[PDB]
Amino acid sequence: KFGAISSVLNDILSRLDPPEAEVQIDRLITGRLQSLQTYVTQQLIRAA
Amino acid sequence: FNATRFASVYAWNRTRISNCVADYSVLYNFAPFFAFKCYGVSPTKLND
Ligand SMILES: *[C@@H]1O[C@H](CO)[C@@H](O)[C@H](O)[C@H]1NC(C)=O
Repeated sequence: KFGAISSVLNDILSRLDPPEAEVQIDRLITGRLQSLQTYVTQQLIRAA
Repeated sequence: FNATRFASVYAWNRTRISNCVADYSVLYNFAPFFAFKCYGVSPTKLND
């Protein structure tokens, strides 16, 4: 969840008002991108 | 909603709603709403 109300985007889009949904949406994006960055960095080290 | 002896706050009445189909239009038209602050879900899309 990374601190949001739920981990399913389809669930959190039909359970909140659009002006407030963005706050919970803009946590999944950052968690996913940090996970992706960690993955790519370890992959670069392994490739070296 | 059409009760006559809503219990006091010190001993709040609790009812269980299950095995039915919910259409909150009756809830809308059976009260001159003064405060409808819904938190976990948007009141607009409440019937799906
Ligand atoms: C039920 O609702 C109607 C419409 O507001 C009202 O006239 C009636 O008194 C209510 N019945 C009870 C038992 O409160």
